[PDB]
Amino acid sequence: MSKNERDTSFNKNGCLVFVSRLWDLDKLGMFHHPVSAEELPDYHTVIKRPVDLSSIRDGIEKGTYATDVDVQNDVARMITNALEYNAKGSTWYQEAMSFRKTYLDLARQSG
Repeated sequence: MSKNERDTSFNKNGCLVFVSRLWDLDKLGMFHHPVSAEELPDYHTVIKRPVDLSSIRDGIEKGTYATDVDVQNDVARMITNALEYNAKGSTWYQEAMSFRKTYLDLARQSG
């Protein structure tokens, strides 16, 4: 269980803030899967870099990251992509954009 508050390699804080904020943004709740091409024919353009639960869970578990810097950058990119795809105008758009203001902060300021 766990490893350490900080070993200059694994930033558990980033994962907690990421999943925590992600759950809030995704009103549907428990949302963590790649978009279907059938509905997103331009997924390659909108989300050049898709995100999946198995891919993310496997990445952190394996240690794909390198440090607080790598984790921070990854999270930032994920947020940008999500916003680019969720960019509509409804309440979800504002909520996502508003949370994004603290999404990166929580995944960088704590570390």
